[PDB]
Amino acid sequence: SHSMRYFYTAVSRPGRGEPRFIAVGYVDDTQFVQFDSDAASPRGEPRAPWVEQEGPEYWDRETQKYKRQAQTDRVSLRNLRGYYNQSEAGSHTLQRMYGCDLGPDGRLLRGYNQFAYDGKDYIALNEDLRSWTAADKAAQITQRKWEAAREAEQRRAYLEGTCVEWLRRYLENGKKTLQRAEHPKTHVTHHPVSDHEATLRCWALGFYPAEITLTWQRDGEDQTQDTELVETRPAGDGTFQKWAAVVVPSGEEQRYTCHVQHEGLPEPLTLRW
Amino acid sequence: AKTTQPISVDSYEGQEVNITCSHNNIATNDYITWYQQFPSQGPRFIIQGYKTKVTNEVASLFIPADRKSSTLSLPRVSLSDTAVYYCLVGDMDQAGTALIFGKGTTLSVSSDIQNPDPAVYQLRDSKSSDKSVCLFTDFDSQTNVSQSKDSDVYITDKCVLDMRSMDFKSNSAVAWSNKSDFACANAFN
Amino acid sequence: IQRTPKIQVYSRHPAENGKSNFLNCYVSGFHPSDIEVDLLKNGERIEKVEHSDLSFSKDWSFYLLYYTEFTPTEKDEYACRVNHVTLSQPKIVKWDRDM
Amino acid sequence: GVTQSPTHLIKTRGQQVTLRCSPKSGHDTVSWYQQALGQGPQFIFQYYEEEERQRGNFPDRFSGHQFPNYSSELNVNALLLGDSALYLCASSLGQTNYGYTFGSGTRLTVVEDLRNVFPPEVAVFEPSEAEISHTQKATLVCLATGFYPDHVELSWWVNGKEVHSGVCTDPQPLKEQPALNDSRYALSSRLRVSATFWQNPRNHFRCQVQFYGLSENDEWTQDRAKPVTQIVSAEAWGRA
Amino acid sequence: GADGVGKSA
Ligand SMILES: [Mg+2]
Ligand SMILES: [Mg+2]
Repeated sequence: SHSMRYFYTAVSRPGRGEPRFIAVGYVDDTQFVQFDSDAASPRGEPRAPWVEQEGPEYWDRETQKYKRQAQTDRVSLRNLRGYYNQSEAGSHTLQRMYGCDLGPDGRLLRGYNQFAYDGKDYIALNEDLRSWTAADKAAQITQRKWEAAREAEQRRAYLEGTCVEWLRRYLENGKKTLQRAEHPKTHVTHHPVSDHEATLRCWALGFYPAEITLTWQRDGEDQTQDTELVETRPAGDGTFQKWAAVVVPSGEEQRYTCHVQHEGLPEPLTLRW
Repeated sequence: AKTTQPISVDSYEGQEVNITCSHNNIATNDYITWYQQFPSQGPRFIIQGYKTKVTNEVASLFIPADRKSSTLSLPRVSLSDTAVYYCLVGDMDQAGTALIFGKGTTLSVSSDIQNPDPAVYQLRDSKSSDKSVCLFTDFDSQTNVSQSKDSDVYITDKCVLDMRSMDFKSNSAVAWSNKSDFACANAFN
Repeated sequence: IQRTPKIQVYSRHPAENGKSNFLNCYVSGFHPSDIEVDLLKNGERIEKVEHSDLSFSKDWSFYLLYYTEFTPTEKDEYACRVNHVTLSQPKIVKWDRDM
Repeated sequence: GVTQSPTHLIKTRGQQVTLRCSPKSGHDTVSWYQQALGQGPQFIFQYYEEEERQRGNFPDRFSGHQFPNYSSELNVNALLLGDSALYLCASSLGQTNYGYTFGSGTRLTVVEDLRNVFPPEVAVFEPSEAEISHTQKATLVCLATGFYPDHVELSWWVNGKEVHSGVCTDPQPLKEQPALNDSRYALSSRLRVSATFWQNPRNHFRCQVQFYGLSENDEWTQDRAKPVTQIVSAEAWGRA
Repeated sequence: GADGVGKSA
């Protein structure tokens, strides 16, 4: 299930001037656009080759929306400070996430449009794309405001229509990267840590997309409670990395097997030391 | 994505009318909508679409796969469909560009007169016995009424009326003048 | 609410002494967004370090990737120094080529 | 719907105007357009939340206003003859193009002098007996002549009630002197009825012309009658 | 392609 997702961050700054507005847009785990209100002359900027060849009208219209969104978020931050009776002397953060998931019929599987204030849920469009869930009494002020303005109908029109159509266009123009999974390249390393013990570390490198599962088994049964996992992390080139480690008694290494599940793999992998 | 469309389309009552519109520069965040403007009125919404054929009670809208054109289809036109038709490509993004109009297409609708009987009649004023008017009436709809060449003779364009209870339609034009030897038998020749 | 950054320091490719690579410092799970991240070579700050565009996860916590070109050697020591409102002192995570 | 006022207005070169528009109920965005004769509407500006949010290709003497209740003003000073146009208002919700709804417009004519304005003369001409004998139908013809500017609405009234069946009015007026930029106009209309209906002397036929002209506050100095907004009519009874 | 701009909070 492919997705397109936008991430807006608006941060007020007392005395330094206008709030800073940063936007990033992704298709699946691939970023394709960035906007930063603090840039020299702020403009939507390509981050993936399948939008770099879009013409000047595309980038002009994207830039105009980001500029207007920054101005509206500044008003929102001011209103929120009033809702919570907070100080001008403090900096505050307004975050927005929205986008569409592509369904098997090529239309919307689900749409979302969610907000957070200072790191906590503030208000969210419900999956019906018609009604809102407010997190506290302050967000109920916004909800009544957005209900009166029929904000949800405006957002629903984008999420069900324009969002899906952009996503389908991107998936076609970036077909050779966005619709081609990159299988993880795997190997196991061995490091004695104590002197009847050794760390077996199972590595997964260079895979796309980021979703992956790494599991250690001792005698066919999962060693979940003794497995250290790191969070999946970016390699910096568009691919991701992850590893899982267990401390095993020296001489028992050949019992342990690492198991790899990923979209780029026709069948799950089994590795041993 | 500005639109371009024919200057005019001519038609007869009861036929299907198609008005095609070109918009090669349409974008993914653009939709297609058509308005009609009757005399003495503002433009009025007809139909809208994105990529799928649309049909409502007033028209159909055809959009080919590349969306670089669109065709408004009026099923069985009547005289009351005479209007200017505007094809618009509109920004779907909220707070984007407001609707920008192109030139538009003037649609005229003629009636196929049954038993035409073209004749010129002289009418006399209700108040005056000095002023008089000539009426060219009951001619077929392909008749061209030439404008006046004499600077003191006035000739109006043709106009169709509908005597509804009698199931009868007729074209007519009017000529008048203030000069001495103005006669009606030669007014429209 | 405030969240402390998690820090991972690693190479883009398995480290081999003498061959060019990319040194990565991945900072995640933090809030608010203001953060300072320096890459260190033998205790001294590396110049011209780039970073990805500010994004955030599903719990709204932010993540950033700092990175620079480098050629690892046997005894060159690399680290990542992060300071955040949640950190009384900068946290310094040394690079371990086995992690 | 969208409410625009006034429907018609005359001003002289150099004057200023305020046109007004109230959006359709449920709409809070207002867009103004200028439509000159034979052209499509040209975008002036759009107002939302009491602020001008975008503007077309129009000079600063075109200015706008939007009240808290979403109603709007189009203000134009230093009027020129080229400003003569149909000024259209369109309303929508929150600056979306979906549901865009136009008013009927304000017809504004800028004239060189107040004495350019002339009311219409209206005459009705009774049906030809040759038409009646041949077709057993009877066509009445109405002429509205000598008026300026083209601010007229013509209607037919039979026994005190407006009729539309059997009526047809020129879609465009004639310029009485086509070489003059401010030529006065003529307009013709026809009403066709059965001969028996026209031959009933109790039937009353009226051609009625509404003319939108000068206001009470326009100062008239000429010897001829002030060409105020007025209703001019000509009539005839049936003839046995 | 980004969404348009609606009401402030
Ligand atoms: Mg003159
Ligand atoms: Mg008084």
